[PDB]
Amino acid sequence: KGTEITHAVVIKKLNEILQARGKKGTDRAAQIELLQLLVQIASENNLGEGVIVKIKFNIIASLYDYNPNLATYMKPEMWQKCLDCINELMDILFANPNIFVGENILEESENLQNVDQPLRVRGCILTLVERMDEEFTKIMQNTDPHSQEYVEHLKDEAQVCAIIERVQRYLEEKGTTEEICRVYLRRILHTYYKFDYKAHQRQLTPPEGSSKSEQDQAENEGEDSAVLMERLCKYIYAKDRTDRIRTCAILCHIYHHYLHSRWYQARDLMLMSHLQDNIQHADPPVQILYNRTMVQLGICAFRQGLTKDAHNALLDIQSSGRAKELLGQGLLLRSLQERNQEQEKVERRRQVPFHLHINLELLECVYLVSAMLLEIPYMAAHESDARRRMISKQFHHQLRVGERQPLLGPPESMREHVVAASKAMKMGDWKTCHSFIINEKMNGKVWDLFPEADKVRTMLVRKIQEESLRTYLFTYSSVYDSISMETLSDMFELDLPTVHSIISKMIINEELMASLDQPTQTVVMHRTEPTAQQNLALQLAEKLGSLVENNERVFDH
Amino acid sequence: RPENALKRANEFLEVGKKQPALDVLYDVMKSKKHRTWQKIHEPIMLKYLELCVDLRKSHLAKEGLYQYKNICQQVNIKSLEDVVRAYLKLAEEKTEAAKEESQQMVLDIEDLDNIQTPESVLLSAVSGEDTQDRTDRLLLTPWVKFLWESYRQCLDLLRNNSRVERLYHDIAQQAFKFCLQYTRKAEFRKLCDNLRMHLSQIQRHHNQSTAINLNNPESQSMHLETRLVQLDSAISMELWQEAFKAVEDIHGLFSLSKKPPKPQLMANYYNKVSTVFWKSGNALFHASTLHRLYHLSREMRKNLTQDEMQRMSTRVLLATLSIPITPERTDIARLLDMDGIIVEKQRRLATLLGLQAPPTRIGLINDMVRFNVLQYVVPEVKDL
Repeated sequence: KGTEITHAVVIKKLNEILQARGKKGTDRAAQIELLQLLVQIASENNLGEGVIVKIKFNIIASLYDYNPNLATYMKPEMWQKCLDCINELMDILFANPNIFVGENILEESENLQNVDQPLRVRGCILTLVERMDEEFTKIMQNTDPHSQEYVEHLKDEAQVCAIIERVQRYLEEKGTTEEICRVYLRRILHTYYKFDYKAHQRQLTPPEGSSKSEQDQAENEGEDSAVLMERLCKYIYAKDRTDRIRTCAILCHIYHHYLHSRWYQARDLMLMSHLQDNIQHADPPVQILYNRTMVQLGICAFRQGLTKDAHNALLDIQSSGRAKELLGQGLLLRSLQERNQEQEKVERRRQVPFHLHINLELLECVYLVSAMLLEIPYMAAHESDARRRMISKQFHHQLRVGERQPLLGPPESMREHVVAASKAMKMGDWKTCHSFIINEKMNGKVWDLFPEADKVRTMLVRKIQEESLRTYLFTYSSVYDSISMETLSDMFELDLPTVHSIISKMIINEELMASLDQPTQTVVMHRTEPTAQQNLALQLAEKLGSLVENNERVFDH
Repeated sequence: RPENALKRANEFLEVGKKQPALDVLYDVMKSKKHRTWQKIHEPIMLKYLELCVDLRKSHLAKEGLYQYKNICQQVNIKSLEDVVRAYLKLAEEKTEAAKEESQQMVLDIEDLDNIQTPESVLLSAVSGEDTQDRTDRLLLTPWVKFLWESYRQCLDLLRNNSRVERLYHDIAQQAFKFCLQYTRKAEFRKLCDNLRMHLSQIQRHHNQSTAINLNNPESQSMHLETRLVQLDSAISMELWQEAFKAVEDIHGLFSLSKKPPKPQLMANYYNKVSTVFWKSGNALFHASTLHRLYHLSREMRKNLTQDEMQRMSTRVLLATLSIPITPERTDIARLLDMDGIIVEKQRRLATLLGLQAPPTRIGLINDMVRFNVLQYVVPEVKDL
């Protein structure tokens, strides 16, 4: 039922299976049965063992061949059988070290160097794992975002990553030099969506109490092996000219440096790299990587409390209405342009797995809170008669669609919270402003996401204390003759260095005519008035008469 | 002929999961089998088939579309009975959902976090939430039926009493369960599209008028559903936008048909819910609604007699203390982008409410003092 004779018949049937496979209607399931039975009947060391390896190599290829005959992406039962078969093939390869390769020590019957090229055969083994790498990505792209299946199939990623570690420990310098460009990318695939907690566990668990130990100091060093390789690979890529991979890798390194290292290194590397010219010419996947890293840079800037840097780092994204399409969540009518469906079938098969998502609704909150903190003091200073720098289409426009609602009282929605926070910030009660931002983001499951939650809350608390004091001084400088600085310290719940720092910068960089005494803790100003404000508004209006009068002359001539 | 009843007997006894798939194909075929007009045998024969079809749950829309035209042969009892089925069609789907909704949580308690914690942390970090398939797939199927019956009311037309009597109260009574469980966003759309259907029905006049009070159970349902959703949780703007358009129609209809005392009393009760919501969201709308509430309730006391002296005393003291409390405008960006557009909507919404322009702080105190309800105010509050 095989054929009950040695060696040469099995080699003929492997050729028969390869020849049959390239014919269109062929019984691929029966070929898989026959390949399994050809493994079962083998008995001789070197030859039968190497025939099992040469067959097992083709079992993975046949399983990849079989599934597109009737759906989908690879069936999960077939994929788990590939996962088992790849591990057993790796265990046989780890046991073997080049038995059956020949390498002119034994030739009857050996040879992976003939029919042909032993390094090519050794390199093809990674390209078999790559078909499991493909199908796993396809499953986690097309399974539902909120299914229990999605949670379950996330468990298999550790099993895939463990196989990549088995493969990286089976090279072999001559395979390493050429596969390194793809292996660097595979290392990036298992790194470029990593979260805080693992970096926090290794860097913050007391070293006196922690691991002391032989297994632990394989595995811990194992985890930061990826960032050890990353630092080597940057230098190794100065040999290579695959600049789509170089541009993609640098964007991932900026993501890695921002999230798991320190926010200076991400800014240093981005300001070194200059990839603007590259992203135009480096295709949609690299452009999607640029968007992934750009979101992460703004989130990390927000996690260090820098509102300008956070606002500027999301500017490209938040001046674009097309962010929903970038994550594959586009509809075929939602302005008037979004066609045709036939092209969109390619695009939805490239963008994007749910476990690789970023939340846009959170991104809008980060951008709007960052902008709100900057622009509410800016409008308050200007329209209390320092009016000289208005920017047409900034935070005022995003506020405007919720500002003009005469029916808007309690919020349920994310945008309604921002309008409520803006209403609180315009009034200026800082404890009320904290309460609306903090409570409703615990209630909405949005504080929970980062172990830096209290650090970010503390930074936002201090920015609200500083800019509430700033709006308080801008509004009440309309009546204040003089101000004591003890009352400002206690009432805004701040230290005297912070209060002296806030007031001095406000006087110094809007260039206010206010006499500050730091030794006697007292501000004297006398800037009043109701009529003076109308006079400044009229003088601005008259200045825009002279500016237009002289613009008409420069059109004329 | 009797051969329909023999098949309907056989299919029901034979069963096993392959055969109901064949029954679904056969029921779609049976749905036009015999061009007759309902008298004795056909209602008896059809209703037993319809009961099997509801149990099979065959295709959702098609059975409905056939029922949409089968009921038109004057079969009044069969329409009412199908509305009684309509609660059962959805109710045991909420119990079936509840069986899974409870079952999954028992397993969640029985399993062990400490061997699922990496995935739990990743599921939180990716924000996929506390989600499970079995309740979701069960939740979608009654919602299709729920919409199909509201669409059916807009196509039943004319008399539609079985739907007017039961189906609106049952839709509201079911809607509360759906809103509490999850589907508030679907409920928000359902209220908006039901209002479009209601206004469209009023605009038909196809053997229908205000003299049989057809508008009143539909408006009563829409008021009860919007009022509960507004209290429990929803976005502020849209519930008010649809509710104000419904109030404009009802104010028209009440003025045309003459002012009806019990629906105006219900409108007074709805206006008390409105005053509390307006104290949270807009003091000017509270002042006009509360003044309207005290005016309308004063007229109801004159028209209908109300001896609830203690409750009237607490309600007058609540009115006098609550009414003048209107702060000033702190919305600086709104002032720059022109407050007058917000004022335009506030004036038109106040005219729609029926009390002209929003009342100003001193005048609102002054005319409330001139009203003889000041005499009735409680001593401690009066001397306050």
